[PDB]
Amino acid sequence: SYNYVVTAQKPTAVNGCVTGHFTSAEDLNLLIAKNTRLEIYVVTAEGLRPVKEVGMYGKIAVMELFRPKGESKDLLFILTAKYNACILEYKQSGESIDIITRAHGNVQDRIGRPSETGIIGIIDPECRMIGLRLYDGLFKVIPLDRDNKELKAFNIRLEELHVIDVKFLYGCQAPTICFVYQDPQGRHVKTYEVSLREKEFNKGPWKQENVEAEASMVIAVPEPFGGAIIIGQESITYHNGDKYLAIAPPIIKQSTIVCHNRVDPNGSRYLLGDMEGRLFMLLLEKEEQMDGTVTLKDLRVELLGETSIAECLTYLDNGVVFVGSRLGDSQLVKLNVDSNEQGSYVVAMETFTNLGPIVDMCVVDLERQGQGQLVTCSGAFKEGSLRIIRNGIGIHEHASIDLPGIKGLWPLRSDPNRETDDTLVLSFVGQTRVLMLNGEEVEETELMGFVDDQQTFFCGNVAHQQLIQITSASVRLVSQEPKALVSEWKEPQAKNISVASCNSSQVVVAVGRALYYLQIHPQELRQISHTEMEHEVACLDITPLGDSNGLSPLCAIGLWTDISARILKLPSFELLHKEMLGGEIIPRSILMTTFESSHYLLCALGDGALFYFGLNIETGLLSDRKKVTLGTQPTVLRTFRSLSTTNVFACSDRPTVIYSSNHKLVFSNVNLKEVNYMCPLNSDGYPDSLALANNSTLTIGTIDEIQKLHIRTVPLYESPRKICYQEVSQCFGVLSSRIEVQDTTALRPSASTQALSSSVSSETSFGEEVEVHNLLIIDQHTFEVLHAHQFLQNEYALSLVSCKLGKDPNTYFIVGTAMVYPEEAEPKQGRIVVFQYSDGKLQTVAEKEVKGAVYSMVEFNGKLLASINSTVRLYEWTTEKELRTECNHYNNIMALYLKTKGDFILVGDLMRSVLLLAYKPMEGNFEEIARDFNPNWMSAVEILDDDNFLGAENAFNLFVCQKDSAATTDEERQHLQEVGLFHLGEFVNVFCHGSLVMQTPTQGSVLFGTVNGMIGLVTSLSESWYNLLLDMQNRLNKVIKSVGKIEHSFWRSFHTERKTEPATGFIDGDLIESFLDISRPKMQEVVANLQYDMKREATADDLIKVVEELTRIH
Amino acid sequence: PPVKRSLVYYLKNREVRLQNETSYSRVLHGYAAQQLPSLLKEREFHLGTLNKVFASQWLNHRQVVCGTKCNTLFVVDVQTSQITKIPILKDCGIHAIELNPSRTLLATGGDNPNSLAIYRLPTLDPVCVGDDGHKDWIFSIAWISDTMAVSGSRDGSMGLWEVTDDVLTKSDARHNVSRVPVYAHITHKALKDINCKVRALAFNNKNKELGAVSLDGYFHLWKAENTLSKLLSTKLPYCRENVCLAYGSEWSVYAVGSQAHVSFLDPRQPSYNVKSVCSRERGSGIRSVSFYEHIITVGTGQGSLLFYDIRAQRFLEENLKLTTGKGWLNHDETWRNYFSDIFPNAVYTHCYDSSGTKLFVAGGPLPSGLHGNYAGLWS
Amino acid sequence: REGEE
Repeated sequence: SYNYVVTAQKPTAVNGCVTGHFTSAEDLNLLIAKNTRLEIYVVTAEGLRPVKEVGMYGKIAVMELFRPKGESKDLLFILTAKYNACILEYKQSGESIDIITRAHGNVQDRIGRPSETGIIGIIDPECRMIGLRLYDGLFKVIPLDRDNKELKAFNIRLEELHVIDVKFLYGCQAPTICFVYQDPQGRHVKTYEVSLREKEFNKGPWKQENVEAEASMVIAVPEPFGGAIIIGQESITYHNGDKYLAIAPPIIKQSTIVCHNRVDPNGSRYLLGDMEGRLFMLLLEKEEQMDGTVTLKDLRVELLGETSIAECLTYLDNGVVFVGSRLGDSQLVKLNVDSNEQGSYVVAMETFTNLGPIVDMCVVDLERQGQGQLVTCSGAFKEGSLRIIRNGIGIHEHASIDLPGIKGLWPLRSDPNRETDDTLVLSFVGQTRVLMLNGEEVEETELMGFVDDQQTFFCGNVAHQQLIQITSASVRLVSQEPKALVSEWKEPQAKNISVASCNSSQVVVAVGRALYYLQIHPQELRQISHTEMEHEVACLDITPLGDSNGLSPLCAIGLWTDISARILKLPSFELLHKEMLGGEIIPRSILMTTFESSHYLLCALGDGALFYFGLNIETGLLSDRKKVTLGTQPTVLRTFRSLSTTNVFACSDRPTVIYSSNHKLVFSNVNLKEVNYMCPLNSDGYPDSLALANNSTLTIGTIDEIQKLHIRTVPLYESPRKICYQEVSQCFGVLSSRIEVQDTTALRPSASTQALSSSVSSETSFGEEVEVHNLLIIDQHTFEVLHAHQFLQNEYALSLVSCKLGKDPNTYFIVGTAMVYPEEAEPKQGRIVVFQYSDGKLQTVAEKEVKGAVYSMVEFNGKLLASINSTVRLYEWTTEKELRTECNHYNNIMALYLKTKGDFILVGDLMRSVLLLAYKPMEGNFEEIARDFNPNWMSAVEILDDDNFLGAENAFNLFVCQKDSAATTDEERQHLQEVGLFHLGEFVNVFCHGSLVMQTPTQGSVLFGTVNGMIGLVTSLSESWYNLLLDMQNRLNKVIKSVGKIEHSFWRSFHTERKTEPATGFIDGDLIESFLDISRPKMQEVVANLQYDMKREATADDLIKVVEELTRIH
Repeated sequence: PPVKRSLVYYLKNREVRLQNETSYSRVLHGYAAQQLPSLLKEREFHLGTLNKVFASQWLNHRQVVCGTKCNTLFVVDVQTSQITKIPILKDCGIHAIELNPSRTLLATGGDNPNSLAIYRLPTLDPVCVGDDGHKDWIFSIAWISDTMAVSGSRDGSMGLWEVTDDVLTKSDARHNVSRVPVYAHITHKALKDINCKVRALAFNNKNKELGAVSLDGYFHLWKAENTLSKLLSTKLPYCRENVCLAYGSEWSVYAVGSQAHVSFLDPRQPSYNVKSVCSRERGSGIRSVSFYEHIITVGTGQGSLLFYDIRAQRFLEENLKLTTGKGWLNHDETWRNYFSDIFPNAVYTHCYDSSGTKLFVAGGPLPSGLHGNYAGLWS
Repeated sequence: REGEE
C-alpha cells in the first residue's frame, strides 16, 4: 500500500510561551509554541503584530530565552521531544528574515528511560550552562561556551531519583540549583552547587528543609531578595536559609496553581492561576533595613479574576496579560487598578480560536449539496464547545425578508452625502421595489423616480450626483435629491427592454438583438451609438475595474442560439472576440472583474457550466480559457467589493465565490442553501455585506473572511464526549459530562441544565467531585438544546450510535454505559439503551443489561456490534423490539474500537495491535481471519479498504497493515504484514470517511482529528505516483533547510521506546506542498533527472501542475 | 482519600492529555498480567538435532539467545525462524545465561563447563576467557552491578568475578587494533567456599543481597553491597530437587522450587511464614519459575506451564495450564535399550518480553539418557 | 532413567 498524509488545519493549542527582546534590542517580543509550530509576535500599544512563523521537525518540549554576555539581543534555546537541542538567533535584512542556528545536536543518552514528570529545562541567570533533566536519576548539563558548537553534555549522578521540580537560584557566585524531590519520608527541598570543572555537585548554600506534602513549582526570586518561593497546594513558603515565611490563604485551597509569571523585574508581584481558569496575584512585602539590606516582610495573595483554563501566562506591559490555553481559547485580558462588577481587575480584549482537543467529529452535508461541513467536539470542563468547520466563503444571516421570485437586486445611495449604503433596490416581473436601509435595518418602500409597474434590470450610483435604474421600457436616471425622475431615455422601436446595465458615465441596454450605448450627462441621457447583433443577447456588462472612476468601454455578451460569449468595445460595440463555451443550456450572466490588477471575465450557462477567461482591456482580448461546473439552474455573476478585494460570485443552486489566492483563481461553494440573485451592500450597519434573494427569501448578511476554513463556536459550558447524527429527525445527539461537585450541586449554568426540555432515566463522602452525564439532542439549524436526558448516578456513557435495525423502519439513538466506580479496575456493569426522539419528546424504547463496559457500537448490516470489555458481541434486533444475543467472541485483552466494511470487522486493542474478524453467515459465527503480532497501544482504527487497515499508536505513530494474500500455508495466512510506518507527531483520537471539498490520483479520503487541534487527511495512491513522489522527496531533503538542522528522515522514522526504523510507504504532504512556495532557481535543482511518464524526465512547470492536483483534495 | 483506580478515568483523561499519568503504569500491567495467560498460542521452531535447551534470554524484541547441552550458543529470530550459531569461549554444556543490569555484557559458560565467558552486547564479540576459580561446573551466573558478577558452582565455590574497567578499555581497544577475537583473563576477587553445590541464585537490588540456594536444601544469603559478605543460612522447607529460585522485586518474597511444591520465603523473617503451594503434578519437578506483576509462572517437567496469583493465593484459569509440543527426538542406542517402550518435552527455561506480550519457552526430554531439542514462542 | 541435573 502507498498512502499520502497532509494536514487540513495546523495545530492550535498552546503549550508554552515566553517573552523578551528576540527580534531586536527594544522590540518586546512574544513567542508561542503550538506543537511543532513557533510564532514570533511584536508587542505594541494595542495588539500583537505577527512577525514570523516557522515549523520545527519536532514536538517542542522546552523553549527559553537567554542573553549571553557580549550579545545585544537574545538567543533562544529549543529542545524537541526526540532530544534535539538547538540554539537559535534571528536575522533580518530588509524583508529577508530567517532563523540561523548557532549550535545544534542530539543529546539523547544512548540507553536510558524517560522521566515521570517529563522533560525539564532550565538556565542559570548568569548564562553559563543549561541544565536538562531528561531521564531519572541523572542531571544532564550543557556548558554554555563559544567552543561548544556541538551541544556537548555530561551527566551528573543525582542521588535523588524522583525529582519534582528544579530551578537555578539567583544572586550566587558559582551556579547553584534548588530543587524539590520526593522520598519515602515525604517531599523535601535541597540546594546543590554545580562545579563546571570537577563535574560534580558540591554541597550548596542552605539546607535540606521539610516541605509540604504535595508541593511543586518552586520559584527563584531575583536579586534584592534572593531565595525561593515554593507553592504547594495548601500553602506558600519563602526560604532563604535563615528566614522562613509561610502563608496559607483560605482561597487557593480550592484548586491547584499550575503556572506563574514574574510581573516586576525585581520580584515584587507574581501572577498565579489554577486549574479552573481563575487568576491571582502574589505580593512581596519589602522591609528594607538600616544598613542597606533589602529584606522581605511578608507575603499576601489576592484574587484578580477569571479567564480561560490557562496553561502558560505572560505579562507584557500596561496591564496587558497574555493567557495561553490548551483546553479552550487563549485570551489577551487587560488589568485595571480597580474592580467594577463584583471584583474583577480583568476584562478581555481579544480571543484566538482553539479547536483542540478534538475528542470526536462527524462529517455531514446539510443542504444535500454534497459539499461537506465538519461538526466536532472540543475543549473541556467549562470550555467544551461544538465547532462547525467548513471550506468555502462565509455568508452570515444577520436578517432576511420574505421575497421570493426575485429577478434583480442592487445597492443604491439615496443621500448624495453618503458614500455608504442606504438603499437596496429589488426587481420583480412587471414591477420594481425599494428597501430603505437605516443602519442594520431594512424596510420595504418605493423610491420616487423608480417605476412601480415595470420590471427593472439594473441600478447604481453614477457620476453627476445621481443614481440610475433601467426599466422595461426606459432608462430612468434619477438625481439623488429630491429623488424624482430627472431624466428618461426610451427605445425608438417602442419594444420592451429585457436586459440592461449602467455605470458612472455609460449605460448599455439590449432590446431584442440591438445593443444600445447611452451617455450619462448632468441629469441627461443622450443617444450616441447602437448596433444590431446577429443573435439574441442574454448578458451585457460594463462594470469598470480597478482604479478608474466608473468608466470602461468593454461590453461582454452571450448568445441564445449560437451558444457562446463575445466581447465588445464602446461606443462602437465593435466585436473584439467570439469564444465558444459549449455545454447544453444557454448562457445567462457574464461578468468582468479585477483580480490583483488582472482583468478576468466569466460567462455562465444555464446548465451550471461557467467559462472563465483572462482579459486584455487594451485589446479587449480573451485568454487562459478554463471551465467549471457548479449546478443545474441559471447563474448570476455579480461583482463584489469586500476584504479590500473585488471578486466574482456565481449564483446557482450550489452558489460559489470565485476569488483569488496567490494569483490563482480559487472557487468556493459559499454558505448558502440556494440563491437566485444578489446585491452587494455597504450600509452603515452592513459594511461590505450582501443581500441574497433565494427561492423564497432575501437573506441580508455580511461575509466572513474569504480564507478557506470558517469555525463557529457553539459554547456548551461542559465537556462533550461523543457526537452522532440523525437526518430523518434533523438533529444531533451528543453525549456530555459536567463536573458537579458532590456535597450534589453543579457550578455553572450549563447547556445541559439550560435545556428546553429535560428528563432523567430511571463512597458517598462530601468534598468529592463526581461527573454527571447527559444526552443532548442539539438542533441542527439554530444549534439549541432541544432536549437533555440524564443517566443514572455514577453511570458513565461511552458510546453512541444512530441507526436503523432489522425489520423496523424507525431510526433510533442507542447508548452504551458503564457504572464506573473509583476503586474498581474493570467495570463489571453496564447497559445498552435504545430510545427514539419523536414529537419533540424523546422516549425510551428498550434496554439491555450487559456485564461489561461498552466501549463501542456499530450497526452491522441491520444488527448491533457491541464491544464489551474484552469480548466482541453481535446482536440481532427482533420483532418484539428487543435485542437477542447472536454470537460472542472472546480472545481480547480490552476491546476498544470497532469498524466494519461489508462482512469484515477490525477490532483494535488496548496493547496488542489490530485484529481482523469476519462473519460467516452460513452458520452464524465469527471467523478470526488474521491478526498482527506487534504490541502496539492503540488509539484509533480505520478500514482503509477491504484489505489494508490503518491504525494509530499512542507513541504518536501511524501504521498500515495488510492481509498478505501472497502466503502459502495456513500459518502465514494468519499474520498481518506491515506495509506502512510513519511518525505523525500527534495523538490521533478519531478517523472519519469524508472530505471537505466539492467532488483521480488519490483513491480515498479519511480525516483524523488530533489532541492539539490539528485536522489531517490520508488518501491512498498508485505505485507509479508513489515511486515518483518518494524520489521527489529525497531530492527535496537536499536543498531545503531546517530550523535547527534536523533531518527529515530522522523525524519521520517510526519511533517508540523499543524499536526504531525508517518510514515505509507514506508521503509527507506538507513537504511536497512546500515544494511550491520556493524560488524557481532552487526549483531547478530538484527537477533534473526524474522518472516522469513510460519513463522520462519532466520539467519545472510539470512539477508545478503535478501537485496542484494534490491541493484540490484538501 | 481512596485511590483513583479505574481504567475508565485513564481512558477518558488520555483523550484530553489531562492526567493520563504514570500512577497507572502499575494497574495497566497488573491487568494485562492476569489477562495474557488465557490467550497464548504456540508457534513451533525447528532447531534440528541439538540436545536440550538450558538457557535462554531475550536480547531484543526479536532475538533470543539459547544455550544447550552440547554447549552450543545460538541466537534465534522469533519472526523469520532463523537459528544462527556463534563461537564459544575456551580458557553439561551451558546452564545459565544473564545480562548485566545495563544490558551491555552477557555472562555465560564457555568451551570449558568449569570456566566462564563474557560477550559484549549488542554485538556478541568475545571479550574474556573463563577463569580458574572453578574446577567444577558453573550452575548459575548472577549479575550484581554493572561490572561485578557472582558465579555459583558444582563444587561449592562462590567466586566473585568482576570485569575490570581496564579490560573494558582494552576490549573496546582490542577490537580496533584487530578484528580476530582477542580475549583477556580476570582473577576471581574472591573464591568464598561454603550436596555442597551452588545451583541457583537471585539478586535483590536494594539491600544488595544474593540469597542463593543449595540443592541439599540450604538457603545461603550473602549480601553484596559492592563485595560479597556472607550473612546467613537456613534449611529450606522441602529437601528434594531444589533447583529454581527467583525474587519478586516488589513483593519482598523469594519463590523457590522443589520436587512438587513452590515456597515463598521471606529471608529476614523466620521459618514460620513459609508457604509451599502444591503443584499436584507429581513427577515433573519445577524446572523454572518467574515473576510477572503479581503472577508466578511455573515451568515444570511434564511440559506444562502453570500460573499462580500471589494476591488471591490461588491458581488462574480446573487451573489453566499450557502444554509444550513434541518437537524433535533422537533414536540412539539408548533410545533402543531403555527408552523405546514409550516425549513430554520438559520446559527448562521461559522468559517474557520487554513489551510483556510474547512468552518464549524452551526445553527437551526429561530422562537424562535422551537427546532432543524443543523451543516455542507463545504469543 | 532420569538424572538430568
